[PDB]
Amino acid sequence: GFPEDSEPISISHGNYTKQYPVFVGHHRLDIQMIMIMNGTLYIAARDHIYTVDIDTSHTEEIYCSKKLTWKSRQADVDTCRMKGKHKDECHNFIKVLLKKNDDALFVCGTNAFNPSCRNYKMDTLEPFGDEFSGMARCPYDAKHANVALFADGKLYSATVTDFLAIDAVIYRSLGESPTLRTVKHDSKWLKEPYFVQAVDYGDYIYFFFREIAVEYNTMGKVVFPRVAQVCKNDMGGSQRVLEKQWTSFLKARLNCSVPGDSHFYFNILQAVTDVIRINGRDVVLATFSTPYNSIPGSAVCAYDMLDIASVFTGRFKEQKSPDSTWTPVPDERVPKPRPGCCAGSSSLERYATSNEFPDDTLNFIKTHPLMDEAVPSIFNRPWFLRTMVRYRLTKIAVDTAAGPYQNHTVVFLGSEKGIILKFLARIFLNDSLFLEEMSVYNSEKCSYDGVEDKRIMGMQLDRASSSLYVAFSTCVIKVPLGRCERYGKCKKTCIASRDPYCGWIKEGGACSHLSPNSRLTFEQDIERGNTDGLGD
Amino acid sequence: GFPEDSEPISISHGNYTKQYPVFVGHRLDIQMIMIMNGTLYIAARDHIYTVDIDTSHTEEIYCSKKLTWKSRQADVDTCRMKGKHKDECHNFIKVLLKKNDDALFVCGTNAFNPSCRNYKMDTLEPFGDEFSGMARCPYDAKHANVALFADGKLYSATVTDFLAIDAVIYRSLGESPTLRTVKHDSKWLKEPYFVQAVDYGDYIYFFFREIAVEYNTKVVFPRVAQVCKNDMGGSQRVLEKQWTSFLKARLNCSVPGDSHFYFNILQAVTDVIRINGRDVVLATFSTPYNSIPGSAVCAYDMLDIASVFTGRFKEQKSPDSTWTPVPDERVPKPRPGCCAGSSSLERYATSNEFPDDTLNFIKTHPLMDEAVPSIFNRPWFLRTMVRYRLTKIAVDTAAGPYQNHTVVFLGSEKGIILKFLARIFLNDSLFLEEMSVYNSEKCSYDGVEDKRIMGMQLDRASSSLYVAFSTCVIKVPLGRCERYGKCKKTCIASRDPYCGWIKEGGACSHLSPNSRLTFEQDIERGNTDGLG
Amino acid sequence: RFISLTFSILEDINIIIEIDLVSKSYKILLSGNCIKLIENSSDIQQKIDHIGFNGEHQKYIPYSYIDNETKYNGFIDYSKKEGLFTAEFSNESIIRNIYMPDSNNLFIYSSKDLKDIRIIDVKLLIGNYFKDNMKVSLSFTIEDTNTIKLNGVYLDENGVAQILKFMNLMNFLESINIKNIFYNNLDPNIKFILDTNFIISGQFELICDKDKNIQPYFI
Ligand SMILES: *[C@@H]1O[C@H](CO)[C@@H](O[C@@H]2O[C@H](CO)[C@@H](O)[C@H](O)[C@H]2NC(C)=O)[C@H](O)[C@H]1NC(C)=O
Ligand SMILES: *[C@@H]1O[C@H](CO)[C@@H](O[C@@H]2O[C@H](CO)[C@@H](O)[C@H](O)[C@H]2NC(C)=O)[C@H](O)[C@H]1NC(C)=O
Ligand SMILES: *[C@@H]1O[C@H](CO)[C@@H](O[C@@H]2O[C@H](CO)[C@@H](O)[C@H](O)[C@H]2NC(C)=O)[C@H](O)[C@H]1NC(C)=O
Ligand SMILES: *[C@@H]1O[C@H](CO)[C@@H](O)[C@H](O)[C@H]1NC(C)=O
Ligand SMILES: *[C@@H]1O[C@H](CO)[C@@H](O)[C@H](O)[C@H]1NC(C)=O
Ligand SMILES: *[C@@H]1O[C@H](CO)[C@@H](O)[C@H](O)[C@H]1NC(C)=O
Ligand SMILES: *[C@@H]1O[C@H](CO)[C@@H](O)[C@H](O)[C@H]1NC(C)=O
Repeated sequence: GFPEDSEPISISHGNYTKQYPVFVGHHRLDIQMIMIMNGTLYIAARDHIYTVDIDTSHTEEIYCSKKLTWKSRQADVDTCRMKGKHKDECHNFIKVLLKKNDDALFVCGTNAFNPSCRNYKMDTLEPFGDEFSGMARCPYDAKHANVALFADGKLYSATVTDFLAIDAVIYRSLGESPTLRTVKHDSKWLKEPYFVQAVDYGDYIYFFFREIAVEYNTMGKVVFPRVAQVCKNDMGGSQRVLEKQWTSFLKARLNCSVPGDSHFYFNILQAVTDVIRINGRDVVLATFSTPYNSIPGSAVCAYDMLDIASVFTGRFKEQKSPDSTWTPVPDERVPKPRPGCCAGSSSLERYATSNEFPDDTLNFIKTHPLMDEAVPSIFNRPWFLRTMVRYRLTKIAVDTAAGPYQNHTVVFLGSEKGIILKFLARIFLNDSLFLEEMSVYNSEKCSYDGVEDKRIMGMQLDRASSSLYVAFSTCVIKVPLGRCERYGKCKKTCIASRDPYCGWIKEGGACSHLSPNSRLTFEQDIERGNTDGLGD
Repeated sequence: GFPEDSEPISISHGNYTKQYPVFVGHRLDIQMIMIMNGTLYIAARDHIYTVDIDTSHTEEIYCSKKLTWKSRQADVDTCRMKGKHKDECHNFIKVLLKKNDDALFVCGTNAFNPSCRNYKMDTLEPFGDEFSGMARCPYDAKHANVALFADGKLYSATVTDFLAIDAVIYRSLGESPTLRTVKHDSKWLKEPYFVQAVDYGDYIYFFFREIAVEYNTKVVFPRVAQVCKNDMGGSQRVLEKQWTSFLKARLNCSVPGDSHFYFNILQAVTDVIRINGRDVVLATFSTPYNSIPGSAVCAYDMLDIASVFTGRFKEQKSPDSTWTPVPDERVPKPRPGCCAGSSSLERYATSNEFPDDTLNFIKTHPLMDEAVPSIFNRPWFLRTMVRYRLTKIAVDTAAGPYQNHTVVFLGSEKGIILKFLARIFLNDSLFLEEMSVYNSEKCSYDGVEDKRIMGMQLDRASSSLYVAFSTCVIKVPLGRCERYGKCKKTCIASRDPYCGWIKEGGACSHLSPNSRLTFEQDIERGNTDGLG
Repeated sequence: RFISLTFSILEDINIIIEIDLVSKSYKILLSGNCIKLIENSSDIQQKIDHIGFNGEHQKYIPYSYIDNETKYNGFIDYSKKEGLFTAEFSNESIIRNIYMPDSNNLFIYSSKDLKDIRIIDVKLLIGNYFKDNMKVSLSFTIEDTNTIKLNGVYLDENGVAQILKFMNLMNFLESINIKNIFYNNLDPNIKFILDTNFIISGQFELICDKDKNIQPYFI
């Protein structure tokens, strides 16, 4: 049978979460994303980007620290409306925000369907130079999803190049290196992809996205989750083949399924966390969901970076004849430099840079970008499952150092309806424990002109302040990680909750947030919560 | 966007549904029930009970006539030796059909030794000698089979070998030759699970699900297959003693969206029923056992079911390749699947004589390209927020005092009954009532509970629905008029055609087929006027 | 000389009547912000009908508003119930046709190299764009969302000798990147067609026949 959805140990409704601090304004914001650098919290929004000092103050209302202003020129707001887009869509929506170095800031905005980037100082939030072009680095439409990541001084981005958003591409520039892009109008590389996240690991950059499956074309248009690697030291192909194109781009399907007689695959990838160490294994967690025109369901799978790096060393898959089953290419026919290994690595020392790759290998990787095997998840089964709810899990944040002794693993999940799910992943079959479920949306302070958009735009965990910042389209909420205050004087509940961030203190006499290095003696039962002899 | 599950207008918990009569005649292990000539028959282990439907007022119900047929010690010993469980080795009746107006036809497993015997209707005695029942009755009571008499001919679908590997569709008796599907192989049947057969016009249709041959990457798709009633087999060289009209087509029960989501596991199919002028059969579909639990009810017009088999066939242009439609120019002149003696077929006297090329074509291209489209191309009913899967389905095309209401009843694997008002001009369905009927008190045995519904038979003469469980048979009256009792508000809110408010007595009560008293019921909407 | 009797239908909307004593046949012109007059299309059409606009005495309604670093000019065709608006920006030009009823966007084109687009039988657009030091001007008229009628290409600064003498039909267009400058919104693909009477003039005048080869016309 199918695993049943576990019951939340505790439930927190909007009635209780109506007291958490909310950013709001101090008009709409159209918040796009949130990231944390040191103690500063950056809120990327329409025509603006705010900063919040996390280490300062706890007032009921969050007040902005510094406010950067970047409005599109009138000469550009008009040239966007003339094209056909709505007035509401012809503004400067910040869709790229990365740290360039120790003091610079790299910010790109849609700028009324005309992407343009600009460098900013971190200490004074002021422009640092002229606006260079934003093509292939920032999307045109604020509704689209885009990825950007700085690695070894270079900028890796993935978005659409054209006004109509038809030519999606992965791009690289600004790294004192030549620019590279995927083959234009080549469905074998990317077929209407939807980029989600990119991570830096070892000598490769991994892009996680979903796209129309090329091998599963018998049924029709089906969306499959993919992971794609690109070497960090790639410098393009030769003058004749794959010039200004990737020479190490390979992709493989993500396997997030419940193994049985007939496996059930979750295909719609929603979010992917960065590389996080967990039980001595570099691992990334990813949330997958069922298609929009199917029964609602969501699953969280974890993937070991070693398994990811190992799936790109396997055999490739091809179509021997058009409209036929895909078969794994035998190794005896692959030329022997391995397609996808970075120049100057083991057994490839004879090739200085990618420019010296033989023509035949460039052609092979141009016509065979898809790997045969699928990336196996940890334990070959999803870590978490929800199938009896109407909402769809999207964002995911993980705390690999949660608890008093910093040896737990707590994963936070967002949803398209504003509900936060929290479960204690264990690291050797993992029993798992769905700790709590909570509605964080605050209609009193987030609704604008009687409109309710609950889609979570981002989640950022702040271990220093024991808080989790959840950003909505019109507001940002500071949700405490522990929520110990709700339990209060009910020791029976404080122990039965089995919450790592909480505990019981006889000195104070109440349930309260537990500091990582709190000399006060705490009582908790994370292993097994026995309420016998206490309550109610 | 996906359609949300409608809310049940009325819910009856298990606590309330204990007054309803319960029949327990030891472990019964019922196989199926069926109503005939106003009399309910109970097919179960080594015993056939006949509850008297006429005594509806009687709260208690006792088997008037008990049929006894126990396996011989030799057969029981053989079953035990071969390795089957001592409990499984018993005479499980799995086929009960009406041969004629004065005869009864019964087949039982007979402890893994299929055998059939004719019984008299009135006296209920062994009217005739028995005979081997191989390929007519399954070996394991857990397995499902179909049997359907038509024009004195017995069409059956089951497994022939003890290992349950050789699934076959069969036809015996009636002074006609024996016909069967190609032994073993996968061209015609690849591990099928038979559900129901219906008789319509001159084509017998079998509903089942089987391993999809189109999906190389193992998925089970629902199929409907037709056979010619007057089929006489192939020539002496090709298809000798085999079917010459076996064609099958995919059933399309999906919610139109960006990407179609198909309900693949067919659960039950009702007999042919005249609804809204059109001849239609209703079928229940569920998601696979290793998928998110969900169920759907789709309806199929017999006209569309006939039309799909007149389209293009399926074929593999090359081995290990996608399936493509057979070109229309390459079909033999006598269209495979058409029965001899019909239109444009005067030349061929009977199915016995055909051109060998047609026979080879229909033996190598049994699957039709197009799929059977459902009425309105969308399921009539959907449940996606529960753990159980809808199984059995009963339909009443003569509901209400005006006999123009169509009420559909749906069973579940957990003993919960679903009732919705199917409206046929397309409109949203109306969930009328959901209720759990399993009477744990009278049905549980040795603290063991099996809520799996084995069958549902609607009886218009007593306005009741008999729901059979493995350990008991529960007589569920249609709806729950007695529940509401005297109050009229809730009765007008439930909008159940089977319940009405009497004007003379001033109390809500169940309706009758013909009554002089006036009726009060607002079908379109209930405003709860005069709320108490 | 010319008296421009004006008035205001709505906020920031003005009508410029062009009356000349010699002609004795007043004209009507539009003047306002293009963006505002491209959304209230239904409202403006009603007012025009209400002010007793001559049904067939005027064939085209001229519009030409002047704004900083911009040149919004166009003409609405009352007979076809359509409209053409042209916007010349500091770095790119926009040519858009919106159907007057229901404000339906038939097809919107744009180019980054066209500048100072002027409006002229049937009125047709002209524009000049120089890829290199040499200046090349081409005349065109887009009929359908996927088809462009580019009849004439005026060359200047000895362009004929610079390039035409070298090659001496579609290959020449591809070489000069005519397709690249034309960016078609609402459709990825684009097709080019030539009018039967199309001629290229730079003094040398040439006009290709049905065949790909291009013969000359006058010299
Ligand atoms: C996704 O991962 C599952 C993990 O179970 C794979 O299921 C295995 O499939 C292989 C061959 O298909 C079998 O030999 C194993 O027995 C299966 N596992 C179990 C537990 O039964 C599944 O094939 C993978 N899907 C892919 C690679 O597309
Ligand atoms: C995290 O580490 C602490 C100690 O640093 C663990 O607490 C001890 O766990 C062991 C079991 O391995 C018990 O025998 C001790 O009594 C515990 N000491 C206490 C509670 O003071 C804790 O279990 C670890 N958490 C994990 C592994 O999840
Ligand atoms: C099952 O039925 C659905 C709906 O009847 C089919 O969806 C249609 O697909 C065709 C092209 O494949 C479209 O032109 C129609 O517009 C679709 N219908 C709707 C309502 O959108 C589906 O193709 C069918 N599948 C099979 C295998 O027969
Ligand atoms: C939350 O407040 C609303 C206010 O209308 C109330 O209806 C609801 O019952 C409350 N939920 C609780 C107290 O759990
Ligand atoms: C944090 O701040 C210090 C000083 O303000 C700075 O040196 C350091 O680089 C900052 N952290 C990061 C990751 O840049
Ligand atoms: C149905 O039953 C009644 C009485 O039991 C009997 O008289 C009648 O003949 C039966 N019908 C048929 C068709 O035999
Ligand atoms: C059945 O017929 C009666 C006769 O008047 C009518 O009132 C009723 O609406 C009909 N039922 C339906 C479902 O239309």
